[PDB]
Amino acid sequence: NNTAFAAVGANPLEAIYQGAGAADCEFEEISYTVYQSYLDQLPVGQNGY
Amino acid sequence: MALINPQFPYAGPVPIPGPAPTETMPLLNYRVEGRIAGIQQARQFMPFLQGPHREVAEQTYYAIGTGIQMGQTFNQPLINTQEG
Repeated sequence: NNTAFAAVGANPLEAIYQGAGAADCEFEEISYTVYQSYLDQLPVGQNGY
Repeated sequence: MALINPQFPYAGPVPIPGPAPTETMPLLNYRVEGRIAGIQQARQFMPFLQGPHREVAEQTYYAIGTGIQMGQTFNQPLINTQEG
């Protein structure tokens, strides 16, 4: 809640929203999901993969 | 290589006043014994290093291992019953 809302005049570099009403802005939930992308069934030859 | 004038010749040099003969003779200057003074130190804290340097940097490596290799659950093909 400190780095995502910037007041009028402050540096909006890492911010998300910026405005006059940014002192009272709150997050509620920041649910996330991670997906791994890989290659399966590696071609085992002699002495392993 | 001058040519002798026969009408007005001249003779050799005549004596003239002289420059007080001992005052053209120098003394032989008399050196005393000398010494490079002090006890010299053996080494000096030099402002530059005395060894070679390298113009370019080369990337170095070290070997690593992988891990214990496991088995797998392959998706297995269908049977060649004359459709394939």
